[PDB]
Amino acid sequence: SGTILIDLSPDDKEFQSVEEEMQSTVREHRDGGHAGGIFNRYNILKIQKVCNKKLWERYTHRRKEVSEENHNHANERMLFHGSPFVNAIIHKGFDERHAYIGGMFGAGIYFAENSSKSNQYVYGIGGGTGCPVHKDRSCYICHRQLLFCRVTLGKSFLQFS
Amino acid sequence: MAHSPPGHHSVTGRPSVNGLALAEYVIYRGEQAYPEYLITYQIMRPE
Ligand SMILES: CC(C)(C)c1ccc(-c2nc3c(NC(=O)[C@@H](O)CO)cccc3c(=O)[nH]2)cc1
Ligand SMILES: [Zn+2]
Repeated sequence: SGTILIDLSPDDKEFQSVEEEMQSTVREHRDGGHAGGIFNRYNILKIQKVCNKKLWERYTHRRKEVSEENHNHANERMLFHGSPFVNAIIHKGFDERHAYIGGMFGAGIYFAENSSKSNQYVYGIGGGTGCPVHKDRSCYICHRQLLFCRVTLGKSFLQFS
Repeated sequence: MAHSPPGHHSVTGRPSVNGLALAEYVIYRGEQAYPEYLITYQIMRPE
């Protein structure tokens, strides 16, 4: 695949800033916890850096195209993405298989500023049937994974909702 | 996979109702995101 995962130490400034963004963007959800569980905070177990030369160069090439179409402004953000396909994403990169055809804003790939919003999709649409072991959308035992991603928004269409 | 609105590169979903909710975003080219950090975690039961 070409991907390697570098485990970060909890003492690393880069671990601590990523943990902080994870924890500070939790919110309550209108479903009372139905899809993603009931919680105000996480226990962070590991943070790994994803390194893949081809995928990085594919990203920066598109970033430059977007930037030149938008007064030299990629409008780059760091956002969360939860999906049952995280393991494929990190090795193969994002593509149309990771888009939600039936999503509110069209057949695209969805990202969130609230880490707790992405947590609702770790086990699939609406939390699916919850964790594989216990079939529990609010499982406090089983380990979950999210991605913290670098995303190019360019000129973004504003949708009020 | 669909197209961006003409002349745009993404969509911002603005939480017009929920006071505390932050924005959500959609892209239509997978080359517009790179997965930088893989975070392993548990949610925690409130006390
Ligand atoms: C189908 C498939 C590939 C398993 C899949 C489907 C959805 C997701 C996802 N959605 C998200 C989302 N979606 C919405 O607001 C829409 O659902 C509104 O219609 C909003 C914010 C974040 C996410 C997120 O982090 N992930 C991931 C994978
Ligand atoms: Zn479980």
